[PDB]
Amino acid sequence: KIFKPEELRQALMPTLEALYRQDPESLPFRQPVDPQLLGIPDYFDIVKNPMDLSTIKRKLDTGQYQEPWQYVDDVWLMFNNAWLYNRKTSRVYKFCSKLAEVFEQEIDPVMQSLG
Repeated sequence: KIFKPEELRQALMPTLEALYRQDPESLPFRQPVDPQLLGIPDYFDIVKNPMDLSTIKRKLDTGQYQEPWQYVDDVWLMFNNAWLYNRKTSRVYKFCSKLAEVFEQEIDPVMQSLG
């Protein structure tokens, strides 16, 4: 099980695409949280390892995932950051849960075909 970077990218991209295509639910995740702009200075005290869809795309595009599970970990990291920081009935949390639902449905067959 060694992965050619461009094949790993071609296999995983559709799952990322499916997250981006969710409108409105992807919109808070399409770019990084900037706590200084938002005036939420407690954010990096709770979210130690920020992640968002733009960063995941960059990493997927520049060979930073050697194995499929590192991509999965980063998608879950984005979700878990939102779920820990935000109120359960908040738009961000509700939106996050939708992306998670989409990801769960998308990722499973893909991971089985990879290994």
